[PDB]
Amino acid sequence: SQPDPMPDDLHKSSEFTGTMGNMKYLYDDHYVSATKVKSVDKFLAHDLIYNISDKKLKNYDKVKTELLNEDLAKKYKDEVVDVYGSNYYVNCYFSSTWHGKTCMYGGITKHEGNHFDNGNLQNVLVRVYENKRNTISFEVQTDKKSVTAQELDIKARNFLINKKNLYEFNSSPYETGYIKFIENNGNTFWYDMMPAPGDKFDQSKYLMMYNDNKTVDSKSVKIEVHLTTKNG
Amino acid sequence: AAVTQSPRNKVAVTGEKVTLSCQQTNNHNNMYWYRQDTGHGLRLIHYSYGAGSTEKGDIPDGYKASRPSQEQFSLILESATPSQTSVYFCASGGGGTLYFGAGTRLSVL
Repeated sequence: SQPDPMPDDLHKSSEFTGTMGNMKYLYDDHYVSATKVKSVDKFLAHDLIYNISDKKLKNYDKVKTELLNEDLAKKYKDEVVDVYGSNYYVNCYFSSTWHGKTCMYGGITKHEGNHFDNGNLQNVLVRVYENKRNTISFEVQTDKKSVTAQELDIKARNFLINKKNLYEFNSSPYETGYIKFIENNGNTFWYDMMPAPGDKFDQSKYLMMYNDNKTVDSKSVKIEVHLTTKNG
Repeated sequence: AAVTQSPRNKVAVTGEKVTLSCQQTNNHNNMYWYRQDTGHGLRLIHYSYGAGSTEKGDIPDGYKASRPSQEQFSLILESATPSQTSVYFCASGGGGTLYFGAGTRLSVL
């Protein structure tokens, strides 16, 4: 249960002098999705590779997902799962020519049992606080009883890139940003929505936070996005 | 045809969103967008190390960029301006070596 953070905990986008379009890239209608798949191959101990061919463009036919530790990957190696996460190409390596390949972290959920019976999707409410006043709420939707934090994180930020220009090419409207999950069991964790200071953004590393393949009971988990501004 | 620029001639209006595509056939990781001006040799506006990546070069103001795929890297003028009226070159890079395209002249009325 990581405790709500304070200013000297959080990233300031004004401390970022690189291209925020590189942050944006990862949450603007950008995600590897696949329904019912089994590992086909493997690179390091802690990874799993799938045949998930690029939906939109033609940028990849194989997807490597890196998990937190070996046994985590074995946990899923030979399981019929569901994939969904934010993918990256710079510094994505995996010697199995012709590349046609992408990488990501965690993002793996068991297939069978984990879907809501009929049509029906579950709606998860996201409260957004901007400088404290809760100025907008919304809902993201899924189809898995047990949905990765990743997955609802990505949808949340995608909606916000659009409805609040969470991300832009050059910068962001907000100085700080973080996204808190609070579970029924009383558990809570938050992720920094902003890139570390400096004139470079490592996409590989930022996403690595999804290593844990953390999952959350969609039906009851809550979501809080807290946004801060400075100059107004 | 190692680098292809399109359109090779464009005529835009002041304050109009303008996009100049670049295709490379070698699949190099890095791509660059410059603009040629007399006495200015060739200045770098934005470059990219991969699908997804995009980085400010020396004169990135007034322009955005976009790496949809390994082949396409494009430059974008959010709101074209007379000042942005120049001739534009993109390259694809292998290492210490560049491969340029035929070039693109733009007029912003």
